[PDB]
Amino acid sequence: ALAFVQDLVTALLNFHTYTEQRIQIFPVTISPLNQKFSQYLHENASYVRPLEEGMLHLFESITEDTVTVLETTVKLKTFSEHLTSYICFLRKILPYQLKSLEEECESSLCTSALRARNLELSQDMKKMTAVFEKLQTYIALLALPSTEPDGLLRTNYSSVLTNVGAALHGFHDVMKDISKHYSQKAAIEHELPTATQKLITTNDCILSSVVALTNGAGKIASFFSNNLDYFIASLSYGPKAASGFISPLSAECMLQ
Amino acid sequence: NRPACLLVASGAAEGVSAQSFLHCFTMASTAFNLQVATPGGKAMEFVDVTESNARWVQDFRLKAYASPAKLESIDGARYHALLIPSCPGALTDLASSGSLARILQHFHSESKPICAVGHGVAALCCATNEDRSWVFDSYSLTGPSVCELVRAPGFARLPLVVEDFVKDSGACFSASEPDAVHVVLDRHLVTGQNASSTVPAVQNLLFLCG
Amino acid sequence: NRPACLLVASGAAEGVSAQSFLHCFTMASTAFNLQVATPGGKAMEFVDVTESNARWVQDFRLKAYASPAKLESIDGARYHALLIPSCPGALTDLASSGSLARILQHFHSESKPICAVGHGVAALCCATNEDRSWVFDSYSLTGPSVCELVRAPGFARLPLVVEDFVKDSGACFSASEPDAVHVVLDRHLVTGQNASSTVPAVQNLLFLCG
Amino acid sequence: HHHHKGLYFQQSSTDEEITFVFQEKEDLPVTEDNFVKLQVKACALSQINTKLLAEMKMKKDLFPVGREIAGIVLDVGSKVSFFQPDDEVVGILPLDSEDPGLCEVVRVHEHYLVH
Repeated sequence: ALAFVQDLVTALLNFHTYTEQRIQIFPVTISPLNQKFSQYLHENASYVRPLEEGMLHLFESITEDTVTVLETTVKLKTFSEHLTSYICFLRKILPYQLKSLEEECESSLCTSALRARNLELSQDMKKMTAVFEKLQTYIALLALPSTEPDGLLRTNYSSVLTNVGAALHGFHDVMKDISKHYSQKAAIEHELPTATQKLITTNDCILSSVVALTNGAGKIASFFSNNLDYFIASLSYGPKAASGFISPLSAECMLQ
Repeated sequence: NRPACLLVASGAAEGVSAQSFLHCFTMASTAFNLQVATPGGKAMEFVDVTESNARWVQDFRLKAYASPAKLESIDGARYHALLIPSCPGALTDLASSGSLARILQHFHSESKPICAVGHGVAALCCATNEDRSWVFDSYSLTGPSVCELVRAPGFARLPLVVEDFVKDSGACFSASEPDAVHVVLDRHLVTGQNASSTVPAVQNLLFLCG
Repeated sequence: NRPACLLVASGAAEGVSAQSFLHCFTMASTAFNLQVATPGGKAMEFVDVTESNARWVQDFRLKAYASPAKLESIDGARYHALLIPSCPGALTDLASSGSLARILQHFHSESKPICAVGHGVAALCCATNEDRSWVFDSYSLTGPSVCELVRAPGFARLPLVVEDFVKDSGACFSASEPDAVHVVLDRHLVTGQNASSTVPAVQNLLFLCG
Repeated sequence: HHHHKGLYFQQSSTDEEITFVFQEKEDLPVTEDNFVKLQVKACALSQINTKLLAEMKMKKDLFPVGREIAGIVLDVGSKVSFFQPDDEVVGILPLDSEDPGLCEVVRVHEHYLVH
């Protein structure tokens, strides 16, 4: 998982590619909006670097001589907020994308088909964000068993673990939907407007990087599917004995 | 003249939170003409009977206007408003009732006021078009998030339907902190997050129809 | 005796919307002791004057006080509620008034009903905690939006920040509708999206103190 | 000022040479996050298995005295779960206790106590 979490840097690379993509359409409120949008986009490296760093911390805590039924999740708690840090930015960029593409529609696009289809693409982008937020609200709630789970519904989140396996596996296809939709969107945008070398310069890296992310999401999906049963079995040692394992700040005393 | 309101509810096992129904029905009914409806007219089931409400639910059983009529014979144009109490059994019945899709889109086409609170909110998922494109895409509304669903028991695909429904809806960010009241009004639709959110929501609808 | 509510408004270059001020003021003030105030007591300038709001604008100028109260001399504790109408000028005066921050931490910690409408919602920028975390981090709300700002924009750093404030906290939420009535009531926090959204939001506050 | 008097074992010539008067504790707070402060009501005495301390090998010059305690819970650390202030508990101080049992207040790990 840590190795697959490293693949998110490719998303960061394409986000920077997306910044220069927007800069390219400046010669082609939007004039202040694009620079403001770009400045907000620069923040992503700061936002996403703790996510991978915290996942590394989770790997550090999962080391042996520790039971880690839910104990190592304390780093996951940091990781959850770190994932929140990613998605906050993604939510930060979500309305900003919608308007920007509309202004990109305001740019000369004589063909209606390109204009309508990129509106569909923005809607698809909205969909991938939505499944991504479902994951984040899930994982943040999954951090609550780590510390003070008042609800104590051990059985419920044993089942709950499956939902991201379904969500993530579908998310692989949803990312593929972005990829295929973007493939002709970038191709057509390359074809008709001028500055073809710049268009190829932005398009080749964004298209290949998104395909690499789809590969990364596929790895995450395959990974989660194989290890989903192991995690559900891992969380619950025995019937009514899962809650004793999840009892707050006793397990820390038990590690001591 | 004073306006009429359609109350759609689910008449399948553990079919209505009692406190929500009591508030929605009694305060609305003085300012609206309410008509309660369920698929097939099957007898109503109350969730969350209380010692404060035990006398009042026995009165409701005593009340003549306790029968649930069939929903698919309803003409929306007589009803100026639509009101949905928090009803846990909506998630099997009403979230799949094509007639509720027909009446919601009817309400949409004339932009007539809609009110859904808590569990009943999941019934608004049913309003599918021929394509996946929703009729209430641009609307902002609240709903039941993973929070209340996780805190309560949620096996046997009872909240799984709702989880999936949230994702399809866009610009509808379900509030966190389950126990806190939450009401959202965006262009003729008022939506309450939970059974606590029942009291202001229809009052907001009441303000809508004022 | 009738209870008290605080109405804070802009005196800045952007000013205040006349219709929002009208709607917030008139309905509340017959059911509330409403008191209008500005930072530095600076006299109001009415933006978005029309034929519809003009007669009340002259009624505002001709009524007995007509000079706003000092906002920095206000201790919120005698007031049951706090109300901010749509104020595009929120950034300089209201978003930087530490006294408004102190009244917000009072009201936040006392969990008393607070209602902010539209551009006035940006006025809550001043109310961070002792740490960078805002007092309404965990609360779910609406803000003016990027969608509202980009239309007739006048972009600068100042339009950027006002949407940015809701934008920074992911726990905080933003709902975007271009010109639509939008009201959010989440546990004593009421937020209206825009100038249209004013009438139910303050009614909700009215309901909160009802 | 306010002081709490605690007897301390001295480690010399491997056994049988314990002696010292009780030494002050000054301004002791309830620090740590699983250690609770007790108003000690009773302390039982036991022969110190000194040889076990020696092979156990902690390097103190003074060892805390008194381990069989009964008392009332004055206050708790933040991570304490089983215990509230004013509660009445009894327990064994650990052998490697930081604080002596011969003292009227004690900081002790919470899982050495029972109601």
